[PDB]
Amino acid sequence: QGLAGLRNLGNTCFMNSILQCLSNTRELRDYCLQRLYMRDGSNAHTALVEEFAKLIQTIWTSSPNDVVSPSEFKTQIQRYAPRFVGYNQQDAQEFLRFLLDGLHNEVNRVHLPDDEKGRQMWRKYLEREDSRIGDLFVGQLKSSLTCTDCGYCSTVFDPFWDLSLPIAVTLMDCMRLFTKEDVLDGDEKPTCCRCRGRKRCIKKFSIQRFPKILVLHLKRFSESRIRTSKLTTFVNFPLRDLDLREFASENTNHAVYNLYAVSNHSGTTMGGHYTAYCRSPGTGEWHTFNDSSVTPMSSSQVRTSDAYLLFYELA
Amino acid sequence: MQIFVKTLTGKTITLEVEPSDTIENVKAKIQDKEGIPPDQQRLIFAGKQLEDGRTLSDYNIQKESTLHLVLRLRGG
Ligand SMILES: [Zn+2]
Repeated sequence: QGLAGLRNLGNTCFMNSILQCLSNTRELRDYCLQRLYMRDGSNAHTALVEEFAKLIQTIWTSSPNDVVSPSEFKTQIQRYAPRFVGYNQQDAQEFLRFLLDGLHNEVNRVHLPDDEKGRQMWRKYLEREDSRIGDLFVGQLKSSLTCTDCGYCSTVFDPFWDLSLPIAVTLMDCMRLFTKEDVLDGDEKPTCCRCRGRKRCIKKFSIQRFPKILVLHLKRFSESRIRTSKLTTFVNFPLRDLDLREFASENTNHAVYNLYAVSNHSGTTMGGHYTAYCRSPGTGEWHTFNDSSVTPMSSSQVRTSDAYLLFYELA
Repeated sequence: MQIFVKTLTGKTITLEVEPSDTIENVKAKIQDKEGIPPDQQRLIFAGKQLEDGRTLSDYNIQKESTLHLVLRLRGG
């Protein structure tokens, strides 16, 4: 059933919101429930993956309106990320990043055409970082830097486990802003390695490998002389058929995603509340998780201006 | 070597660095450029958040790699 709520241990709604999103990440949940993790590290430590998996196993063997305590779990993520030792308000995406890095580390199994360069860079990355967690989240960006003087296009390939998107509004607009030709001029002029001097260049991202689970993180922040504030712009994201083919490095590479979870924030950059909306893998039905409270909702209520992290699964 | 930062609006800026430069040194350069205090910056690369006290080479950050700058929406 999987509708247990999580106890708020003291400003830990950022943590509970992300844990529900992961609980309803189908392949990640299954990995824990079949305890494939015991089968599978960067150090001697396994307690973070153990408590994370026991938390998921407890949520999925629980009855509605059970409340589960993530206390043991918190003790372990703190050791990876001391930022979380206290009970202060925190950012869900920062939490997600340290949590997945920790899980990953504990079960870590460890002149050419551009195409070929990318494929070789990828292998180099997997030679160092290769886990079931990565399997799910990891993708590869291509970045093309072209000198406007000599026309050389320098290409590099960076792994990613999520994308942090500027807000342009539609989600696609934000992806186009992320992937646009960026003109690097004036104080940002790069050195062209062929010209061997500073030149106006154009830099452009495309997606060389798409991940099985695509986490999109909306940069709801604005820096000004007058104030740092949160952007509460409504960003309209689809429930189904998010089609990212126009962003792919390769023409055909099809990449269509359906939403299954959202972490919501309400407030300013300095404080606020988190909840999650998540689609159950089993039933397809959506529920609102606001700590210990879990209520059904319709997918028509899922898009709101409070969405901050979007969890999509590849179709 | 040069690396890039994709900033809050999606603007990209260019930093000159060495692999042995500390993440704090990088945030100091971002601040010079964008005026965001370093304590407010979070930099993400290959899914890791870069931490003060580490260097670029600990994260295998290569020439022309891009770091992704985000702030925080604190909540709880
Ligand atoms: Zn050139």
